[PDB]
Amino acid sequence: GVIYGAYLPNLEKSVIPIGTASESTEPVNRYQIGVNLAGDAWAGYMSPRDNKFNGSKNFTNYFMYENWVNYVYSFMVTDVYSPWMQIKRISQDEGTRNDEIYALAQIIKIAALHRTTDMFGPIPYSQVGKGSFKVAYDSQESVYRSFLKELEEAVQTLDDYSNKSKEVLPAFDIVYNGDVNKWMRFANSLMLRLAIRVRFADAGLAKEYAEKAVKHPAGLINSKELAAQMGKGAGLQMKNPLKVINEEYNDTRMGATIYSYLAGYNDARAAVYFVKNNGFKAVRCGIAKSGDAYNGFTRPNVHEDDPLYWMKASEVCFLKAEGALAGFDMGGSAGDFYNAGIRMSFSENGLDNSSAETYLKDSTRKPANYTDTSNGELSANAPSSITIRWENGATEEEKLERIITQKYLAIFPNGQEAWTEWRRTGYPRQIVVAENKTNSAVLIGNGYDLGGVRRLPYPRTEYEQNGENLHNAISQYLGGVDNAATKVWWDKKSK
Amino acid sequence: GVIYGAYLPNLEKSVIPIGTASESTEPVNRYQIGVNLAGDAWAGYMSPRDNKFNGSKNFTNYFMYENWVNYVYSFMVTDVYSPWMQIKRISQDEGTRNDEIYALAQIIKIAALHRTTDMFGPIPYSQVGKGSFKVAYDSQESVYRSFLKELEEAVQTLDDYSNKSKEVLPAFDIVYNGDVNKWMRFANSLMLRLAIRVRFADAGLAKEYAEKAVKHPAGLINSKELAAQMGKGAGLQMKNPLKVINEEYNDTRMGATIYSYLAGYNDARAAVYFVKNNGFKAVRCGIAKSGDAYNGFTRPNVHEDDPLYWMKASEVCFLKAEGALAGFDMGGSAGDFYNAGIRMSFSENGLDNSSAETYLKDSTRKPANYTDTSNGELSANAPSSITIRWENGATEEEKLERIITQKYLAIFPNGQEAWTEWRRTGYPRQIVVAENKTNSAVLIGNGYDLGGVRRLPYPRTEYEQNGENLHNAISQYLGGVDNAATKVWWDKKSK
Repeated sequence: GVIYGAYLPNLEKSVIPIGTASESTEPVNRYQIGVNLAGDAWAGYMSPRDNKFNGSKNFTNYFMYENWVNYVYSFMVTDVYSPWMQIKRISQDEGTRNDEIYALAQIIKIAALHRTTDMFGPIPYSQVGKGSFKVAYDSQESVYRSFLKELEEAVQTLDDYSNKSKEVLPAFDIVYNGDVNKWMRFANSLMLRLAIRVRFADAGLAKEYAEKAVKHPAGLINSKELAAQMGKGAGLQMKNPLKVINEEYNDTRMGATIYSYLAGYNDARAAVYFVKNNGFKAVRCGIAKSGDAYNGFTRPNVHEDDPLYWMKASEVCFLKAEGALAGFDMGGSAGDFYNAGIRMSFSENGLDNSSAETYLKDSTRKPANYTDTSNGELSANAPSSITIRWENGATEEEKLERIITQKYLAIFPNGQEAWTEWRRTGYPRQIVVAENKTNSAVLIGNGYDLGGVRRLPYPRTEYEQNGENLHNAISQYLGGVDNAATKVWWDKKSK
Repeated sequence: GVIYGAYLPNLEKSVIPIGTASESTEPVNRYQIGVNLAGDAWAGYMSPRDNKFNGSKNFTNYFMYENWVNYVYSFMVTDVYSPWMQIKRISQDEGTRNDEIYALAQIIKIAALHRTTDMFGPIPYSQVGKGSFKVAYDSQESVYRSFLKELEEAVQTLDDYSNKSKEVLPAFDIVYNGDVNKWMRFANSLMLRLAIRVRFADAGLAKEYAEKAVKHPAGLINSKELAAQMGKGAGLQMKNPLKVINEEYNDTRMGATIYSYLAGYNDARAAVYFVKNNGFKAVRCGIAKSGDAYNGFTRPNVHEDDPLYWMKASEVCFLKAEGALAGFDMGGSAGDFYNAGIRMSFSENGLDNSSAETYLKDSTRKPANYTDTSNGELSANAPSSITIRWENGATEEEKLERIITQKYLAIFPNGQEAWTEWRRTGYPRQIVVAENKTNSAVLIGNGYDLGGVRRLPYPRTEYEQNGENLHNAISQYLGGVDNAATKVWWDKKSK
């Protein structure tokens, strides 16, 4: 189906902004603003070399700059829906239906849009594409319930189709070259992520779908060869946007928060994730303009053709570890999946198993204090004292802290997901910002269950062209307060 | 002989509108308005792809559009009586009579006109032919009593004639190529249908003629090869009107009501009646204009030369089942005929007996709930929970429900008969309309014994040229109220 060759790659490139060589740097800018200066900053992975953007008032110090919010909404909504609608029209609304192609597009749409609703809360969803320019907003709750149901339906369609053929649009699928089995595994894995996410809002919904995902006969992403990633596929070569931000823009450095954990635990992944050289030097997030102060500080270790991962195998293990802790039927104890998650992450990073075993038995090392050699006034104490080695007799919160802190280290550099899990659980504990220049009521907080960016505010463009519908969503679902301090539906632990 | 070649085929083509390739699309339009958008809709077999007809105010949402009623009355009355009167004039009212030809013409006339009176109630009948277009109406009761007596006399005439010759106008009869024996079987089978129809209005009349039909030595339609159909005959090839409505007009889709039963029962006839693809997607009747929403939804599975059936063999089994349930001497139990009807329908649809046996022994499957994936507001619960397998200890209503629901699936796509039987018994229980734009006091009702279209109102043409006679019929037989909420004589159970 050559007709789908234009839309499918574009839809996949919209999940996490990325493109080919001819297409690059433009989407790199979307990645820089929507991920590198957003979730990466707020989750403590990375900090700008120099906080100079917009007169030093930007996402990194909690100033929700209007131009950036308009931009992010645009590429997280319009760029996802446009190619999806065209695939839906051709595969479902013209001639003979092609359900397998629609099931594929649905899986990719949810891979993109779960990040969008996690970012903003309520979003246009069920009413999109029904002939109206002004579109009504769905509650985040209904969107998540729909995601879970759509993924299950998508997997069933592909499972029925697997009897007929093992491939769907192979010449145009960058992720798995059309492999139907790998798509079912990703869809099941994504369902598990989204089920765990809703635990605190609705434990019953979480149990239902977490158990469906782990019990489905098609399986889950359980090896690095099955990971959902954008690198080489369909004859194309994606270009890592973080490499461009690092080398060409010289705009990013190692974050103080992730340093505390990596350095404290003497973590062998530190040298894989960042260029160690003589030693690590990290930058604290939410600080004043510093000129050339952090030029010699640690940069991420990333190359031009390094794949960008929607989901790694190690993440599935930590999701099952938490599902086990939650009382769901995951087919194992929380401790066993936790240890397996650590082993998988080391394997994923090219580290040997002996190193992994020694690491997961470590019960003495704790997160390190942060020292800023350029500015001692920015030095901070370790945000946590949690150790690595699993303890069966630990409190439920301590068990959760370990699982999420280790998942956090495994899923690096996916700052969007790291930020979401920090919002949902409070982990890993962050080193709070040094300065707050917010225009959206954001609190410095305690780096755990209070404060930080809880969501992006809605874009001005929605106030200008869809104001009635936006007002209804804000009133119904955000308690009348459209700012970054307001919590989304699944965020039910924080204060 | 040649004299009858002009009138007999025209009379047979007027029973249910259909014609050869040269005279098609005009009769397709009669079939579309008189069956596809009337009985098929109200019985739940099919719904329009897009409800756009007459600014979305038409039969499907209970608006009895004047132009359509005039049209329907014209082809259900004038088109039947014209060729019949000429056959009568030549075969009875001129010198040497020909009783066998008139007998054949009578059977075909009743095949047509029982649908007309079921549609309108009282109609011109006994006073037709003598004086003008100003003809007095007969009560439906008198018309039915006459039908039953006329069929018996017709069969008696053909029986006497069978001793002299086995054929009548073989070169011009499209249905049975002049086979006198096959015509006698159809006459007896039609008598049975009309006998059971009058059960609730007059149980004595029903018993008399139901027993006459099943005891007559000529027999009934007891095999697929004896079915009364319009396809290949007398050297002509009829063209299925549903195929044209489906492919050329793109105007019809699977109904939500029939979906519930076919999908819920995992019915192997579903893929024979409709084009399955990945699965089924049905459309609810009585809804707003939807543009391209249902373009990809399920279409009927039908080809250019597929026969159109006046009566299938399996229906005879379901009529006997009910007759036995009513206490008549049918020569078997209700359960035995019920099961035979299911096996017969499976054979009629080219399915093996192993499928049929597993199906009729199914005591757990229930009709499915209806989900509209394009518009969640149109989703509905299953209208019934009746299961397939016969139960001797069930209530009399449950036994009737089973018989009628299975007859309904067996006689697809005969919407006229399906609608007539729903009005008479309330079965199968329907998914009610979503919107009611009625101009004729029709109630949404409960999909069972309350509401729905109870008849077509009389046409304006009759108010304009036969007003005095029409008024008398309305006053005497319809309680002074000519609308679609008023009931016809045989409709005695409903409220």
